[PDB]
Amino acid sequence: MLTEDQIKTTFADVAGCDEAKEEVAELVEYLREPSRFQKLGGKIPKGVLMVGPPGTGKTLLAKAIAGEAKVPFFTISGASRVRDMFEQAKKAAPCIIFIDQIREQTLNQMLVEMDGFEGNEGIIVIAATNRPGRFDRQVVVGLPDVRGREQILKVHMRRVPLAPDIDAAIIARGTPGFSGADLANLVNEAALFAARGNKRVVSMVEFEKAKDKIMMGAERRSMVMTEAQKESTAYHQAGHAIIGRLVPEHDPVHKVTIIPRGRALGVTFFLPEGDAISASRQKLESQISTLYGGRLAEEIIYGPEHVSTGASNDIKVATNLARNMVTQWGFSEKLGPLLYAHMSDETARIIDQEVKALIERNYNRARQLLTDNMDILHAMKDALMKYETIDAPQIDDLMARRDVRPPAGW
Amino acid sequence: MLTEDQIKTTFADVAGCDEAKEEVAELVEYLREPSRFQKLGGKIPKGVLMVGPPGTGKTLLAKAIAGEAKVPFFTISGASRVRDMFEQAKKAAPCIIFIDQIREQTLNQMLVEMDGFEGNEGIIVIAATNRPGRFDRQVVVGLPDVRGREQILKVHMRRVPLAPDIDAAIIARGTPGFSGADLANLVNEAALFAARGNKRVVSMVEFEKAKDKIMMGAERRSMVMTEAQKESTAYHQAGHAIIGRLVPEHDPVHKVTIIPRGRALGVTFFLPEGDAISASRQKLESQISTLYGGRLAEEIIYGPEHVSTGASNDIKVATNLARNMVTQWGFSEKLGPLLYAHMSDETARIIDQEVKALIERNYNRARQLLTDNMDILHAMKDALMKYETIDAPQIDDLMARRDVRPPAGW
Amino acid sequence: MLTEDQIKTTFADVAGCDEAKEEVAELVEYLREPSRFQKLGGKIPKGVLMVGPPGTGKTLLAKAIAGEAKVPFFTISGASRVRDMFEQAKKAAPCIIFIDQIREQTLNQMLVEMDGFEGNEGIIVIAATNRPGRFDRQVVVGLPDVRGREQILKVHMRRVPLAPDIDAAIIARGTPGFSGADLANLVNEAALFAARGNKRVVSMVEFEKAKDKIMMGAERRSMVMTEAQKESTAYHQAGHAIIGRLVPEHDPVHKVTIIPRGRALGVTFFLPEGDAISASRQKLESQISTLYGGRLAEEIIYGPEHVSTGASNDIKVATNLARNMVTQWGFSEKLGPLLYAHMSDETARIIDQEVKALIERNYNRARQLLTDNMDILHAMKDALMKYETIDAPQIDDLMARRDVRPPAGW
Amino acid sequence: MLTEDQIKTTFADVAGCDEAKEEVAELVEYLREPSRFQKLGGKIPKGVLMVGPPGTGKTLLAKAIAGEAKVPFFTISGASRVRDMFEQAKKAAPCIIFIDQIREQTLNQMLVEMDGFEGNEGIIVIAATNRPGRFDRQVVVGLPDVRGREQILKVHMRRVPLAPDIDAAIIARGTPGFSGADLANLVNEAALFAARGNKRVVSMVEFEKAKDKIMMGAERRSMVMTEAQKESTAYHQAGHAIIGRLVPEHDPVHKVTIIPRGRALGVTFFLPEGDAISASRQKLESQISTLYGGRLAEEIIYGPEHVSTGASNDIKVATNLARNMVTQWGFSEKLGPLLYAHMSDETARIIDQEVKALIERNYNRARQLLTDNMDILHAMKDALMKYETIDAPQIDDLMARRDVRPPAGW
Ligand SMILES: Nc1ncnc2c1ncn2[C@@H]1O[C@H](COP(=O)(O)OP(=O)(O)NP(=O)(O)O)[C@@H](O)[C@H]1O
Ligand SMILES: Nc1ncnc2c1ncn2[C@@H]1O[C@H](COP(=O)(O)OP(=O)(O)NP(=O)(O)O)[C@@H](O)[C@H]1O
Ligand SMILES: Nc1ncnc2c1ncn2[C@@H]1O[C@H](COP(=O)(O)OP(=O)(O)NP(=O)(O)O)[C@@H](O)[C@H]1O
Ligand SMILES: Nc1ncnc2c1ncn2[C@@H]1O[C@H](COP(=O)(O)OP(=O)(O)NP(=O)(O)O)[C@@H](O)[C@H]1O
Ligand SMILES: [Mg+2]
Ligand SMILES: [Mg+2]
Ligand SMILES: [Mg+2]
Ligand SMILES: [Mg+2]
Ligand SMILES: [Zn+2]
Ligand SMILES: [Zn+2]
Ligand SMILES: [Zn+2]
Ligand SMILES: [Zn+2]
Repeated sequence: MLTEDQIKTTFADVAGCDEAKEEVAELVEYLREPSRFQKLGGKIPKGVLMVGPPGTGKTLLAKAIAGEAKVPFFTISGASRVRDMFEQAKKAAPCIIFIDQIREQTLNQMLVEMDGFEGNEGIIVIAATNRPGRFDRQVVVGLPDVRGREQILKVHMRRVPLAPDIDAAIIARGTPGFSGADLANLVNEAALFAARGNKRVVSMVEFEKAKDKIMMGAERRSMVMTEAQKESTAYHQAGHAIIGRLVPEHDPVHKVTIIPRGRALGVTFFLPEGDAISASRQKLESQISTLYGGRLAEEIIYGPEHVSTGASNDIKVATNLARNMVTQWGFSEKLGPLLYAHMSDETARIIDQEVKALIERNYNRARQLLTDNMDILHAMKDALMKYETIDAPQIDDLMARRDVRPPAGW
Repeated sequence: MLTEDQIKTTFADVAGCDEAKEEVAELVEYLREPSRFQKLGGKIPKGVLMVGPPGTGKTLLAKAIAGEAKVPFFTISGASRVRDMFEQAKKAAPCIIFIDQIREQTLNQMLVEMDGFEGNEGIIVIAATNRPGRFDRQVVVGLPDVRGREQILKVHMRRVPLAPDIDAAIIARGTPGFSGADLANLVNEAALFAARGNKRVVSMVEFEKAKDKIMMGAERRSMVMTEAQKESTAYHQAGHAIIGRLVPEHDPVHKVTIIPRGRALGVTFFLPEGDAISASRQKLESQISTLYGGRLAEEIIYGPEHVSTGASNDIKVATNLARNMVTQWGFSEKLGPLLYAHMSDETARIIDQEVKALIERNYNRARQLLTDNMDILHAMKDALMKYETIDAPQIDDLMARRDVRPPAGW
Repeated sequence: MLTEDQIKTTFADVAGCDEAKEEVAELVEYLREPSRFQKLGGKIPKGVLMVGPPGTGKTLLAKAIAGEAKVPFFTISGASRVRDMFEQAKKAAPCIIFIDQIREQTLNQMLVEMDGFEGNEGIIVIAATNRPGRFDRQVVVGLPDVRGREQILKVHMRRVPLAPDIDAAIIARGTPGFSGADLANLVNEAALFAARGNKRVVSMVEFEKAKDKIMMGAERRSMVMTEAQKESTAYHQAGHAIIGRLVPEHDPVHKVTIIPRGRALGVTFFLPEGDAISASRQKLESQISTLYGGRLAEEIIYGPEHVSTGASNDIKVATNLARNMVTQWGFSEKLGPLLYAHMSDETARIIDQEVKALIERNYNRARQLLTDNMDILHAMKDALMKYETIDAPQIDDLMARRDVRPPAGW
Repeated sequence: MLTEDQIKTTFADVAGCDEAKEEVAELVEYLREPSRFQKLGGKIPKGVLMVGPPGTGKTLLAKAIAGEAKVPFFTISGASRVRDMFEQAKKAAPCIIFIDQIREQTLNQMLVEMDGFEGNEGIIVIAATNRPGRFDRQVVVGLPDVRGREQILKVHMRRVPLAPDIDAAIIARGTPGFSGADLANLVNEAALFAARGNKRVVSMVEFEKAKDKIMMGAERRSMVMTEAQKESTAYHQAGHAIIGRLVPEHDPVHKVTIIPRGRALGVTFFLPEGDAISASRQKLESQISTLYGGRLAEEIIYGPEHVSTGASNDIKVATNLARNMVTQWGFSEKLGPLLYAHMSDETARIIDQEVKALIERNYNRARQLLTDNMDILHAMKDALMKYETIDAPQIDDLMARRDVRPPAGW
């Protein structure tokens, strides 16, 4: 299943993954001109394995390779019968074979062909899926860094007009772990979204709209909630916010919103402001106090008899983070640095008492902060209603004990 | 499988799911008039996934809109032999392909040739079942909300006479989670049920009968219960009704019955009365209290050793609900807000003492309530025995301590 | 299925495996001059199984021996239709058959009848895969030793020039457990690496580069990390280092790195310095202290709060190693020499107490070293950030408290 | 399936297995001369399956069956076509059948029909595998007892020459459970082994070599071990030998060696000195003691912190042997004669106390024995280093505190 082509994918079109690009260009240089290797180039690399995560160009270096070198054929893909592949891939074979449908005589057969019946054409296997000599060099095609996000976003950005306010880095930042595909969609749906309202110029506003519709369910506004339900979910979806600021070393607050998306009643967003190299104990502790903040915000205002089963998911991740700290990253003085993840019955008790002590300490801190800053909570409950959504400039105005400015737009 | 029809029924047929309706009418307008590539990147959306629960219009929309643009095709289907037949879709298309026979390279493997041979029709592989680029848009098709229940009900309600007193919403609330087929054939069975007695005009009187039949089971009077057995159930199903009222923040009572249907001697119905997102501590404690109404009625009236295995299913639900509160949804002072749903034996016993304390507190509140209002219980036993069924207005008469009007009908 | 030929390459090819070499020259001698066995040995050695580890010369021996005795065909290999094929290979044959596609008791009476038909051919089923009379004689093909590693390295190093300063043995001990194949690769990639920069011929300077590239990841340099971040990961690696030279009986240090090579920001290499024959109590405890020494550097420099979660994989290695001592090899005075690998709940508590005592003693000792040698840590932190890599000679310079000389090259 | 030979191998080569051989010779005589039915033996055994362990002649009594009676037929060895079989078996062919090829009453049905329809051939199905009428008999083909080892050895020992001082029984005891194939090729490899050095006649000196190459890996002298490593093993293998003698009722020591063979640096051999019928408490305690000889030799000689993980495999067998005695075989005063191999936690504690006490008592005895005889340990350390191997006479020389003579040979 191989086809002769004239125009196909090159290398300069792909972005990011510079190391993978480097190994690709080495293979491309090699594919012809073997005489350059007077140092015994020595069995042109046989077998290339990409163990990268699925979805980020795991097979785009294959397309790039097939187009590259002016070798006019592609992957050979697109049981037993491989030997017919060995037979056909001897004459006029455009320098590779790529085999992704995910019994290893391929090594002996390929060696025999490349030694006897192949005039240094260097047809070798390169494969992608998710011992030395059969898979010698394995090249990782990984998820882009934020720098890479900027590049790819600019690359697909060619096709449209731009309104002045576009800042590619922020849009890149908000997509942690989005592949090339996900960015491609972000742009595409920006275009579609702008068309829906028939807007000539496309700016960052609909851009954020598209990002949101991607990660979370698209806005589902037709649902009705009573007057009081709108009010309660406004406190709980604040409180998350007023704590995100006062606790130390946290990702800053980007958005606080109230209209339901998918299965969620309200959302508070965060922006990593970098890539996750590692975490401090301090910031890990701060996360907990931000998480439970909503339930406390709901209890102080309403009474402990009316606190609702809305904090279920907020509770779960909190308890999951808590026990990881004690169990498998050190972080507890009594037990000491060890890995407890068959133990005794006494040990199973000390682990629990430590977990409870941690959550209790931060829960008290979270309770203390809200009581002192009561004016903000009422001030922020109000604006959350008058306008349905709050951006970053507005939140800072609240947190400074000042007047709220109207949101961007409206 | 291609089926050629010129014209079909309009888009008034689908009701509810307005968000899905929107995210689909964009596709509908796109299918033709692709000249709107003035955003200059508007490449066709992708295979669209409808990932709702089975049973709620997952495929209904097809006929409403496939009439639009007069596409002479349908769902294409209605172990990879397709590929060629997949590439068949280049002439007289519906501007889609639909596949609900529900490995992963199939989409992008053929999409290039698709759009290359697609006449700007916006062909996609929209699919329904229970990495962007192979599937991008996942559109929820959810169960009709209590507002949407009215819309669907009035849609299928164009085919009959109507009695003056019919109210749609009351039937709406009675069917929580009923999908479209449920409502449609509820109307259908209303029609049939009226016809069986040869009553001229349908009405709510049998409408509720149809609901009750489908939801629970046909009422079986062919059973014989002795005289002394009709009396015992009469108390149990009261007591449920007496305590459902005096306890705080409960769904209100609709009707109370004695005729045996399915496997249960008596049923007490509650009306959710306005869909609620989530519940609160007070409501859950009210439910735990009300569930134990019957056993206490039996125990006081008949003695501590004539109680029976009738509260078997009432017990299980109660102890399940009480177990969820302390383990998952916070709601206990001693243990704290944490997910307990492994652990030490000391912790294992605290949870048991906690659930026991909870059940006991509400059980005693239940007994103290029923003891004081002794007369109501007897007064209500008499009515259930005279007329085998009591409606909502009658209960107000009993609870006010005045005489009972005869039921509507009779 | 067998391949006709005339001659093959000599016996200088296979290196090491001298015991296997002998127990193969037996078959080589036997296949010819069978009458030499006047001591009635001429009961042909039946199926010979090579039961070595995979990837280390399991099937390498083909060329030398198939050439010797001038046997002209290879293995036959290259659900039992075979038996006729077993009949087929009895005249003018490879002199034996080899079959690596790995009910089975079928071998004996079949090839016995054949050898009765064989004109003293002595054909056997010599088999490879990862009772007497069918698999009586098996010849192991083990992982190469250091004195063997060096020789294989010299053999494949017949095909290029070398720069004067190459010591084979250092590269030999650098590759523990890797086969002939991995050494083949090391040389091949050395050639390529030299070619890439257009260097005339290669010393060991890039030889180590090839080792690092294969055993670890390639130098993923393209990443950026802030200045304040490198300083965090450069106080850590120095701290596996200075604590690995003040403890007794440890493997010496070779390199320390700051440039990320995969999943790790830093690497500290140790040179095994001899093949592993088992171990000693002192050496195991010293390893335990070396591992935990990294995170103590962070704790002293930045304080107990800002101690990151990068010390994770260090914790696991230590807790398994410390657990294995008191559960499998004796090494605990309280419990005694025994194998605890059910068991009571009292016995489990003692085990955790012993594991914790071990790790506590070594943790405290690894702390007592850095506090006294604070001046080394700062100095080694500077160099690691000045030049990204430190060679062995400078580490000695630092550890002696004198001025640092620049690296080889630069 | 079909093969006729007028004359084949007899049964006098069956040496061994006298008892089953008799039950077979009964049948052999009966196959013809049925006229001895004057007690109605009219009932040839319908089916007897040799239920012995695989590997010991389970197919050699069938071959004897075909040979005997001068009856011209080979047995059928060599999903139901069996009806073919009981069809064909009527051509004046008596009792010449075997089935080890690979719907349940089939054997009895066809057998009855044919033997009723056959001319008194007395046909029976005999099978080999690992209610009378389908399998009436079961005959055991067991492993050769120490008497029978002599018979098989003398049978195969005709071919070679004999050296003067070869003793069969000593080789016999050396192979505790080798089935006839193992003895046969032990002789074979004796012949081969002599041939390599090309000696005139084969003494037992090489016979020990053949046994050692079979039982454990062949000598691997190619390994190089440092000087200080040869001294370490030299002590551990002694110590095993010193405590083996001074402790009561043990299998005596045969040979003690240092050159590595397999995965073990040293091996100490014992001779069972008779068949292992059943063992007693004194003997089992002797074993538990002797095993821990090596670790104590290391600990006294070098120090309490230069011990190693070499006693890893000595520990395990010890804790198994000690665990069986308390749990399965009585042999403990406190718990009593019961099978403990579920149960309360208190009981789990008692068993560990007991196992620990047992190991402790014998360990202390082992220490006290060795310290008193310190000179023997040194004197025996020297001999192992000088000559790599010590035989039986030398151990007596050491233990009497005299001068050592050199081994046979050298
Ligand atoms: N560096 C990149 N620049 C631009 N687009 C990219 C890049 N990497 C991946 N893509 C996208 O990937 C698509 C095709 O690559 P693809 O076959 O998906 O490999 P992949 O993305 O890793 N899929 P998968 O097999 O799950 O890993 C293109 O159409 C792009 O949208
Ligand atoms: N929103 C709706 N409005 C009107 N009728 C509906 C609606 N949803 C479902 N129906 C009825 O349900 C049927 C449509 O069948 P179908 O498309 O299978 O729904 P579905 O049950 O969600 N699909 P599935 O879950 O796989 O069985 C028709 O009889 C419709 O009258
Ligand atoms: N002793 C050796 N000397 C030289 N090259 C060797 C040696 N052992 C292995 N090789 C190389 O390794 C390959 C030998 O064939 P191969 O079938 O891989 O044995 P193997 O590596 O053990 N394979 P396997 O063990 O079945 O996984 C060839 O590429 C040889 O060049
Ligand atoms: N009593 C005996 N005297 C001599 N040789 C014997 C004797 N018993 C078995 N053998 C040898 O055993 C071999 C045949 O063994 P075999 O028929 O397989 O028994 P078996 O090994 O149990 N069959 P199986 O276990 O199913 O593989 C021949 O080489 C015989 O020489
Ligand atoms: Mg891909
Ligand atoms: Mg469906
Ligand atoms: Mg192999
Ligand atoms: Mg056999
Ligand atoms: Zn929340
Ligand atoms: Zn009830
Ligand atoms: Zn570390
Ligand atoms: Zn030992």
